Amino acid sequence: MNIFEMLRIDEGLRLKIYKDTEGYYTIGIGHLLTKSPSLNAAKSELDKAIGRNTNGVITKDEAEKMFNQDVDAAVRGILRNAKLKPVYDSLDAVRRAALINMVFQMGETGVAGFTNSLRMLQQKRWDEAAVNLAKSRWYNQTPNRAKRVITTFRTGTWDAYK
Ligand SMILES: [Cl-]
Ligand SMILES: [Cl-]
Repeated sequence: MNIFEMLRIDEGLRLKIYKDTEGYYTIGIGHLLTKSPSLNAAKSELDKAIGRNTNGVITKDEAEKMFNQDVDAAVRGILRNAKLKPVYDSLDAVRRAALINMVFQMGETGVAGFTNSLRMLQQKRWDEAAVNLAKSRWYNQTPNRAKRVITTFRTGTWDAYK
């Protein structure tokens, strides 16, 4: 299992614009297009992302390609963030993937906001962190996924995704 697979499981794959769980326009593999209510705006950002007139629909290859950039961007965002970097550096390979997932779903900023959990992860207090991470809107709104990510930090294994 790896980061790609993991996220592919949490996000799914859709080749037509759709609304995510927060109601925002997305496409592909969790690729957010815009927070705006406007479908045109969405279609517009999509074309600009893809580099052609898509009329709201893309191919598998195109999705995958965006997915790859988005993963890369997430890592890169982590490495550039003063609060994240150190946590990430302290972690083993599996758990890193867990931090990437959260950043891909919520943004670097959102994540950097879980101060207390981060500290805990840095200290390798698995159970404690898992409990703190659950007291969050994130967990309340997308509980199944949050559960998968949290178990992963808790156990250091891929069991939640097997
Ligand atoms: Cl883009
Ligand atoms: Cl969920």
